[PDB]
Amino acid sequence: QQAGTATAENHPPLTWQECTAPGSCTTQNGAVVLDANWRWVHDVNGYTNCYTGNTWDPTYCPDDETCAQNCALDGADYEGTYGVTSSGSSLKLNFVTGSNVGSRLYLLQDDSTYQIFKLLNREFSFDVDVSNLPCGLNGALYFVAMDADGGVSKYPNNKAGAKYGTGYCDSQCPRDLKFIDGEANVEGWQPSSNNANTGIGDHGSCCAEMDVWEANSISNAVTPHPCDTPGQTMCSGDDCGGTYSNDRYAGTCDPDGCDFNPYRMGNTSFYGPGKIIDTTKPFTVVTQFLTDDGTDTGTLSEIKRFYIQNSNVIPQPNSDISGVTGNSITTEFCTAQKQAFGDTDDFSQHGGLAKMGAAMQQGMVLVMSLWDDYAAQMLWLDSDYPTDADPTTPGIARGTCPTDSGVPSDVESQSPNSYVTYSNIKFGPINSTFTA
Ligand SMILES: *[C@@H]1O[C@H](CO)[C@@H](O[C@@H]2O[C@H](CO)[C@@H](O[C@@H]3O[C@H](CO)[C@@H](O)[C@H](O[C@H]4O[C@H](CO)[C@@H](O)[C@H](O)[C@@H]4O)[C@@H]3O)[C@H](O)[C@H]2NC(C)=O)[C@H](O)[C@H]1NC(C)=O
Ligand SMILES: OC[C@H]1O[C@@H](O[C@H]2[C@H](O)[C@@H](O)[C@H](O[C@H]3[C@H](O)[C@@H](O)[C@H](O[C@H]4[C@H](O)[C@@H](O)[C@H](O)O[C@@H]4CO)O[C@@H]3CO)O[C@@H]2CO)[C@H](O)[C@@H](O)[C@@H]1O
Ligand SMILES: OC[C@H]1O[C@@H](O[C@H]2[C@H](O)[C@@H](O)[C@H](O)O[C@@H]2CO)[C@H](O)[C@@H](O)[C@@H]1O
Ligand SMILES: *[C@@H]1O[C@H](CO)[C@@H](O)[C@H](O)[C@H]1NC(C)=O
Repeated sequence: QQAGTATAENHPPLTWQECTAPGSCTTQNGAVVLDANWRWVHDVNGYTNCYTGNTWDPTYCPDDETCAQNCALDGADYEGTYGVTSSGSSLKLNFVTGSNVGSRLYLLQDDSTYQIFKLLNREFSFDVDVSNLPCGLNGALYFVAMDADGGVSKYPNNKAGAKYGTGYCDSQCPRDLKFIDGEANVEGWQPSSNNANTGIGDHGSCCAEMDVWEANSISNAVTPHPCDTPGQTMCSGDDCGGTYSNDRYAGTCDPDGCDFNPYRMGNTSFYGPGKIIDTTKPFTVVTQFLTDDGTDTGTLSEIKRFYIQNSNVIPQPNSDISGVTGNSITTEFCTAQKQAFGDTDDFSQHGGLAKMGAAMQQGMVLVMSLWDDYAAQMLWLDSDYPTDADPTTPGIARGTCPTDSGVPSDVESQSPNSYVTYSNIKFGPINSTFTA
């Protein structure tokens, strides 16, 4: 894709902190950029549509390569069009703004380069307000093994780059992306039946994904997802697997992950409105990526979680599922959880924590997003899922929401002023971001 010129692009600023020891942090002057898929795709010369609703123009985009040459990703009016604002260390993502639904943003090191985090033997903390996230919405904060430059050095027909939010990948090998690896996704494009703005193409973009935070006011989950190749790679067709393919398990990434949602793990009183972590008020989320030998070059061995609210430091609750022990993600926990829930162990098939850790070693990009779910209504996060199962069977119940909740047309109509706000990001050695 070309770099658009119809609407100017300016990246909202966002500060964050690097800590060297508890109480000893310094400020980084970051910025964020909107993902390419949200942008108008304009023909470079006449400023007309290359993509309208969910179909491509056949003159500008007769094939994938020609389309990338003829078409540009426009700049973004962050607040007015996308409902994205920032102030200091805080980033607020609104749900519905006009016809736009949510957003996906990446943290930048500079105007052409995503910030790379090396998570092994490190800790990441942030504050969040999920109080205005009802059933069916997901405010996600997570890491993916994207290329720092958004693909530009590998793919000459990507002239837009990280400056315009190119290069996304995740463990679903997403096929909804309009541009992957310097090519449009027009050959094989199939418009969505249920989303006026989207479709699925032949190309998908795979990479490992560390889902630090997927949450609303009802439930949250923390979930690593390994891939056979840790970093960004193209897939084609149904061999992509993931949520956009016929068989989610047909590809090279684990679409399910090894998840810890305290409600799903048998403690319904821990997280939610008025609960031990009270989602009606902001709180801090700390996540630690421990290695087997406690050094930077060890193998990822354990992912730990603490919350802080009203200055009280509260560890993740223990699993209360028979057969599944502890409050952290480890190989033993993941093996046991899949067995207890009767879920396929795709996590192990794609290399588990060893492959997750290999991705971490390559470096990962911070993503902040707000979305609703045109495949499964977020029921996997906050309801009983699958919806035909007995909700008393271990693994089925994930939150309080009814199984008819989360339909996009319902939540977009009923909760347009919902939002998520992320703030006070801190990153450093273990124990450096909070009072351990
Ligand atoms: C859902 O998860 C939450 C969070 O883990 C869990 O709440 C915890 O419950 C335990 C047990 O009631 C609490 O621990 C007790 O807390 C009191 C007050 O701080 C202490 O006095 C107790 O100390 C005695 O027992 C300890 C062993 O447990 C001994 O080591 C100690 O020497 C004392 O004899 C004990 O620590 C804990 O504080 C809460 N945590 C929070 C944040 O509320 C809850 O029980 C889970 N729910 C279900 C249904 O499983
Ligand atoms: O097409 C130009 C048009 O764009 C409008 O914005 C649309 C995009 O067109 C559309 O591709 C985008 O689709 C979203 C989808 O709604 C989300 O459900 C999905 O969410 C992701 C999430 O971001 C990740 O964090 C999570 O891990 O996975 C889920 C599921 O994939 O993301 C896709 C994009 O990849 O939706 C946009 C918003 O409505 C603009 O509104 C308009 O101005 C433009 O003209
Ligand atoms: O595809 C929806 C959703 O699935 C999540 O994995 C589920 C899985 O689909 C289900 O079979 C299993 O029982 O539970 C896991 C964990 O909820 C995956 O983690 C999500 O990313 C994906 O969005
Ligand atoms: C972090 O602090 C915890 C709690 O005091 C302690 O158990 C742990 O050893 C600390 N980790 C390191 C690497 O110092």
